[PDB]
Amino acid sequence: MVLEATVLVIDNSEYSRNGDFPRTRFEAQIDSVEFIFQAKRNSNPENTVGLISGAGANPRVLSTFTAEFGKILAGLHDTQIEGKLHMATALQIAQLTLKHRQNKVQHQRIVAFVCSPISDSRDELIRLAKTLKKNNVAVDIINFGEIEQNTELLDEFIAAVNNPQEETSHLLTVTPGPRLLYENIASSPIILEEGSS
Amino acid sequence: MFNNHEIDTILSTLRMEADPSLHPLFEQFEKFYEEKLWFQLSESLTKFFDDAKSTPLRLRLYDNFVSKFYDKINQLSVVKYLLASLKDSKDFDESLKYLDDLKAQFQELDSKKQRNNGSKDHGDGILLIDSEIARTYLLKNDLVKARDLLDDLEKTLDKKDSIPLRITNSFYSTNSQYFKFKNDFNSFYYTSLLYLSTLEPSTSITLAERQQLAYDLSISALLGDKIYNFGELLHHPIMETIVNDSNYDWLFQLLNALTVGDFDKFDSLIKVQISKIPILAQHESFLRQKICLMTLIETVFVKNIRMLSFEDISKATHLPKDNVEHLVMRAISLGLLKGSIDQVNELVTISWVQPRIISGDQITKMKDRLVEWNDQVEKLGKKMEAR
Repeated sequence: MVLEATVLVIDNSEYSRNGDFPRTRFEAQIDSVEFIFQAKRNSNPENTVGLISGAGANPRVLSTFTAEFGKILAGLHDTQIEGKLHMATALQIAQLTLKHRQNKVQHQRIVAFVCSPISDSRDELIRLAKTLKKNNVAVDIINFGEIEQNTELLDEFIAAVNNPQEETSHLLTVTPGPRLLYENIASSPIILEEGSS
Repeated sequence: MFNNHEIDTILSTLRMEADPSLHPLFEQFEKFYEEKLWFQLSESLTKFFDDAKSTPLRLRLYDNFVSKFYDKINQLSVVKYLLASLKDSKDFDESLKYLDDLKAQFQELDSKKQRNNGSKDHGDGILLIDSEIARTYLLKNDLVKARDLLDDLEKTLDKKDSIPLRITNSFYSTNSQYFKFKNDFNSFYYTSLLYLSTLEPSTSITLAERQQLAYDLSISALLGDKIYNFGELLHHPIMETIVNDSNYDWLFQLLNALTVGDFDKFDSLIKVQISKIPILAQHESFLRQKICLMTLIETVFVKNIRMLSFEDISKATHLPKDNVEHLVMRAISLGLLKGSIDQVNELVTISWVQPRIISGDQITKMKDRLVEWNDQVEKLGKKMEAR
């Protein structure tokens, strides 16, 4: 629709290598970033997508906002393949990342793919949701594969940041059916209701 | 039981869409052998929390699982088990068959990256099998063929290493068994110190390996004359993790015999089941030579005078003037003291080398000494401003 800044937060933890996708799901997110990159770059004439890995590699940044997909796809193979996922310190990295974008009129949005549930307490997400809500930061949560063995631990994070779909607080639940990876987030209201595909 | 059937199926359901490694017949086989909660072999993350209860003799089925294990998890996960699991079973025959069929960078390396062998968690079989073979002939055959393949492993670690200490502790475990069968307790003492420092953080922190290590730390501390005598024993919690009896009490008698000097303490400090080793016969007088000498140094020290005489040493060591220059010069040549001994005037000059650990007595004393230096410089500094 309009200009926006998209930040993709992947999961490098130990449960990200599971078989939710054929071969290794750790290599599946390579196509997830490519699907969002081709969808957002073709929608607007100027758009950039960032990449932040906060699981097991410490809150580092593989690639920041850029218009080239060469270094983004290459950094996913040599990164840390196993670790512990922490969503409390990972979302704070993308908050300071949005100030480095191209245009200041772009909408602030954070897209995070959560594979396994975090072991940290949910009390930190309460104060974290109120921080992103005051700055009007869109939160996109994709929870898949962790619903079978555990309940969603980010529901309390969404309840505090809860806002109508026209602003922030976008929560998604992917059905564990025999469906392709790029088709799971395609039917979800992510790239839908935009200017062009 | 059904523990491996129910738990691994739920885990494999996430680890693979359609489980290749789930066989209704193989799941019933694990229940027939081991009916307890602790299973000798498992898959996914269950095998990490469950080790072999008694002995892993049923691992023959674990090797067949590797063929269908690739579609679930990469082969990095099965290298830490098998060859390295058979080491706890004290059987080198069944492990040797898989050592030659794999070796390094033949069957293990095609599309797979380098995890730096098997030290911790997942890994490949490149540098681990070379380390297992070094310990295979070390705990079975002589030490001639063990060091020949150990040098290639030592030069590889020095040339290429990683951030964690997981590789060092696995490397120190190889040298720990190498110097144990030898007659040199000085190199074995320093080897066990590096193995103990890396054992506590990770890599089998359980007390099973610490009981066999503490038995070697007691032998290396009493016989080894290299690093102090009892000084290093107080740094690491060695005696705190073991009992005080069954020939573990001799470590406590080391501090009392060196400080006091009673002859009846040394005779009862080690019995004939140990002291029969000729190494202690030469080191019997080398243990008390350092403590009795360093005790007299701090006693005679006032300001500028560390000088000692023969009568002061002859009372502590109970030896004539001939044995005074023999024992002290040996410790001086090792680099512990810069001083010397004058045989004519019966005077012994000693410099300051030993760092003199176990502090806390002089901290309050040296604090006022720094105030004296701070006052002299301040007074002389103000005089240079006016004049």
